[PDB]
Amino acid sequence: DIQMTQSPSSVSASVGDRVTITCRASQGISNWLNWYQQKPGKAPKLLIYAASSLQSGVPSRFSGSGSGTDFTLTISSLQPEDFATYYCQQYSDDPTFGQGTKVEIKRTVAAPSVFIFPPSDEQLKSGTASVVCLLNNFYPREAKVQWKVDNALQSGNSQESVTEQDSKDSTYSLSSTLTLSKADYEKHKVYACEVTHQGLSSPVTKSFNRG
Amino acid sequence: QVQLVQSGAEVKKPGSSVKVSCKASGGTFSSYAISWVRQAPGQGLEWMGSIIPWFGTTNYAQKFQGRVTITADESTSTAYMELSSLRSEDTAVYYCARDSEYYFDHWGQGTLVTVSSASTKGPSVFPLAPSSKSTSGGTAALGCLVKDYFPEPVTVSWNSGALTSGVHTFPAVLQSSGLYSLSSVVTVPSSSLGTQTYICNVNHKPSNTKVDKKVEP
Repeated sequence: DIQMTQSPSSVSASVGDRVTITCRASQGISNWLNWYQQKPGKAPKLLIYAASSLQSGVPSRFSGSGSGTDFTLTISSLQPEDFATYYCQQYSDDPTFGQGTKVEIKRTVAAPSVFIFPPSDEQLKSGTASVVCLLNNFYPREAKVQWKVDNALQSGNSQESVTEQDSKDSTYSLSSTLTLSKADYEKHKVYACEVTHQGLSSPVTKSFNRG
Repeated sequence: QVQLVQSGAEVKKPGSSVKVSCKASGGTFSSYAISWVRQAPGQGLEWMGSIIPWFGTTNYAQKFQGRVTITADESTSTAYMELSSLRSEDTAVYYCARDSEYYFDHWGQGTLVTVSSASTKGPSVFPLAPSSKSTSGGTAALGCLVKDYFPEPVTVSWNSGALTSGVHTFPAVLQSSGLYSLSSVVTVPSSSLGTQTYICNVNHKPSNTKVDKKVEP
């Protein structure tokens, strides 16, 4: 019945910054408003209950205020470990949650550390060859990977994913996998991962010669 | 310490029923209610209902009334959530939580239930060996490639959870075939590759895949 609306949808801020997230109720809910913190892939964790009560063991930089319809969660000194999605929740009626506010950390530029992994002998025996390129601990998240096989730009045979922001150093990592048949793999010599990122003045190539 | 331990991820065909369990630590059932909350992957949180293990009394959210049954077994301190007539949109991570009636203060680890008619497939696990092509200023990167599985999730630990620093376990990618793949990597000292053992512990509970792969230079 009672609908909860959170603002903003996301915030990006520097370490030490004050962050303010708001939660609005469709009707008066007194002080029965809870705040949860959720890391990607993990269970929500209670931070604040009854609008303004700090949960046991939660850092004092977290505070809540409000009564009635308008509520705020405040992080007074944003820390790298505060990267998360934050949810409000009313418990005046049957529990309903806000849609969340993603909080991300701004930090200095960091170039990726680039690594390459040829296919394992185990996989090659099965008839497939996956070549993995790893971009470690970079910032900002925007990074471009291009696969080149014997200097020929590849298309349609790779997939990639980026991590969530790191809770300690606020960086991202990226993994790209190039997949071809064992037969195709053995028709070519040089397998190259070419990386473009703000921290690099020119594209960085990481490569190996088959064998 | 308070802990709520849930049952493993499951695939279920449309129209079937799923029953997720939630094992609570001592003292919980005698002092707290247990709520169930679900979260569609990439979406928000939705309360399903609660049980008071004391009296066995339940409260269900309007939208799940008639489809959800929440039970509690006080002898084992285990709560259960059964959801019948499963449809594609019931694919979600299901959480149990300790419920004071005013907040949810401790939550189980979550259970991903995927509603699909497609076939379950366990992954192959291949090493990503450390070499001269995966070193950087005295550090070496290594990992495991977890290829061709359905549905989600795969979990990866290193050395039974004793190795966590420098670990990146990447979000799964969806292949054109409908199968998933993921990578898990770790950076370690290059100096000790000869003396340390690195093992990725890969779990895919929907397919009973439990693989411990030693990754050697």
